[PDB]
Amino acid sequence: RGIPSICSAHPLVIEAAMLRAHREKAPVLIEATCNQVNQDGGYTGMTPEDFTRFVGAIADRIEFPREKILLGGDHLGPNPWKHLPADEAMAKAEAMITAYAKAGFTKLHLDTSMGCAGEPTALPDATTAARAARLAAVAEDAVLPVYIIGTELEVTAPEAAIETVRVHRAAFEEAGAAGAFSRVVGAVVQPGVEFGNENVIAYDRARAEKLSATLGQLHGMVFEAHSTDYQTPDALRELVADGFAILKVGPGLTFALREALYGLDQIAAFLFPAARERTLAEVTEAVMREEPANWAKYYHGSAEEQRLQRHFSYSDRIRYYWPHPKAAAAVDELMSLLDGVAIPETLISQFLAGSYARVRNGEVAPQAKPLALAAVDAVLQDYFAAC
Repeated sequence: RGIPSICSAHPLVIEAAMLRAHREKAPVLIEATCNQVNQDGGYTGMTPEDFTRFVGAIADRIEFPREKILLGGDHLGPNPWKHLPADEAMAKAEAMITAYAKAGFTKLHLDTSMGCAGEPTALPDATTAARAARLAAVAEDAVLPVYIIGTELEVTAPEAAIETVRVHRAAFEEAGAAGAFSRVVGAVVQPGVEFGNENVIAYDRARAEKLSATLGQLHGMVFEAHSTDYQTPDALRELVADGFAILKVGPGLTFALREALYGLDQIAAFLFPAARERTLAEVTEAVMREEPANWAKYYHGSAEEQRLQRHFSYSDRIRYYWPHPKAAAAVDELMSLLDGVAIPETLISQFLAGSYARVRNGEVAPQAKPLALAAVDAVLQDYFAAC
């Protein structure tokens, strides 16, 4: 066994993640990031409490037990306030860690490695660790939790993996956090998986053996791996076997959701060309073009290269726009225009080819929301298969 980590904010991805877990029949790990959700609202307007009830609302809609929902916190620390001076940056890391803890979150990733201006971008290991430890000890005071430590063509040097845990260990005792340190169940390490706009680098089992073996010196500890997105089911299975046992996927999950919605967009534009002022893709493009902040740093080059990538790239920045009012309303126009409508298999074969076999076998209903979950679930299947 290992556990799949779902860091998506998207209601349908969560619903879909839950539905698969129910099959499986085991629990579902859902994660949020420092930036995404904190006392101040993050960029979503969601405090850790907001998130906790948001996810609960979904569970109910589909009779899924809260008992089985596991809530993570990803990259917790000074990051969302790193433009500020360190003592203040860490102050907010502190208020935030409590809000999580007091909100049920039971996986806590403590990433304190970034400089707070102005300090060198990557902090020296003792400082990194002494700050990780402070947050550990504020966590405990406010309260069950487990902890993950560490940060992310690169692969992690096996030496540094152990050193990180040496130095955190020391700093946790100096702290008198030692009791939390025993509940540190993993570290973030770069096992050698990247993905670009239009290409994936697969997990090389050879290149990460020296890293994988370090896991013998680390007792009661596995590796968390980030950016397993788009990896082949095979790669996914090897990662788990070799002890990268916590697999974070996010972008891959909303990437697939997008394809389904865009398929559904084209089915709707064909069946019902009249019923729509504008296309879901037309609106998505317009909104992205109007409010570039969330894609601007990611897609570069000619205007035509930027267009392709606004919709198609594996970085999947489009995922930050699913909440923009003009875009959430286009989705609902499209979802509701296909409500009750039994899509013909033949359109499904053209436009949502990945649900075709499943539609033939009776597994998936040929209706738009089931076809959207069906897309998500295809990614999700591979993660649980590796677990």
